[PDB]
Amino acid sequence: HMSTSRLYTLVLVLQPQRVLLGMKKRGFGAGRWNGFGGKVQEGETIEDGAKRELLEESGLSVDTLHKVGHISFEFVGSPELMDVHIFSADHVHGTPTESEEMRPQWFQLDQIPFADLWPDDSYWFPLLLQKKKFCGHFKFQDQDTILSYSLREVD
Amino acid sequence: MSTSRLYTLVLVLQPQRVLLGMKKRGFGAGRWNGFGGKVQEGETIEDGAKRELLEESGLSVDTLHKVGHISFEFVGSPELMDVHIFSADHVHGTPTESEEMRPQWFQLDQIPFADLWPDDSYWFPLLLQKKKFCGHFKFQDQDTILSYSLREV
Ligand SMILES: Nc1nc(NC2CC2)cc(-c2cccc(Cl)c2Cl)n1
Ligand SMILES: Nc1nc(NC2CC2)cc(-c2cccc(Cl)c2Cl)n1
Repeated sequence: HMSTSRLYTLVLVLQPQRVLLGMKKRGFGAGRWNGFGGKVQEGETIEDGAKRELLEESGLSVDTLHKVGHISFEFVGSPELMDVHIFSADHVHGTPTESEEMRPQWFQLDQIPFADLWPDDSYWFPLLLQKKKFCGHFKFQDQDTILSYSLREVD
Repeated sequence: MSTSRLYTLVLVLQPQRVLLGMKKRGFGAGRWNGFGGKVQEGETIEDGAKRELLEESGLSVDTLHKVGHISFEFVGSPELMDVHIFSADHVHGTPTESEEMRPQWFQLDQIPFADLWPDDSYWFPLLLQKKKFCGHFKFQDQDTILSYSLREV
């Protein structure tokens, strides 16, 4: 009997010359920059989950999200398949605001600090920045080392 | 670091039947499947899919519809198999047995799932309902799935 896939959301506010990231202040991935998101709850849609996490973590509200990717992840030593649903936003309401969990900061699109993002980001950001959609899977040894991956555009 | 190896799979899916091939040798011998194989350097995925369909079944098509993307791994290897799945409806020629595949039509309510790869039981319903999908399956061995993700795109 099977180990369950667990669902997560990730939102990247991607405007014409900049992307909003947040420095994670505690918990899983603390000390790296990332988009906003977290676990999708039982009883909520993925997109409602994404909007909720963007609001709680950054203080931003959105009318529209655009779904851009689906990437699953696994780590050696864990039975859990992490199933991450990735969205973009452009127009937003509110001002980026520091939360308990995240400190938002804008980055120019040619000045993304990839050394301080999850390692996978370096592989799929190019598709994200080109407004493409994609599916993939990454197998990690640990927080720093990818063992293998699959990634391709969907169209 | 491994990158995944690319494969194609083509299901000739008509209103009340689907064409499968019994694999005669190699990896998956003795199971029914669609037609396909390794995508080669220097050909597109879709051209690879047409190529394998022709080589294995003698059928040629004009149009393939992209249906799904599924990655696969087996416990105890970093190798990832990356399968791009396509449908076809109209085909030219006569399904003929090759060295690799024995083609047969199945009515859609009579697909022999026990003799397909185990994952097919999970994604065939999406295929049948014309839904596009992405997924990943981790296999303990050729009969046993440990873990999977599968979602409409
Ligand atoms: N960019 C990126 N890459 C990731 N790579 C996976 C090896 C961890 C995971 C995540 C992510 C997304 C949503 C929620 C959570 Cl907790 C995380 Cl960690 N983000
Ligand atoms: N239906 C299905 N399911 C699969 N499940 C993976 C555990 C093996 C693999 C395949 C497949 C597709 C193209 C080429 C080859 Cl060699 C194979 Cl084996 N097909």
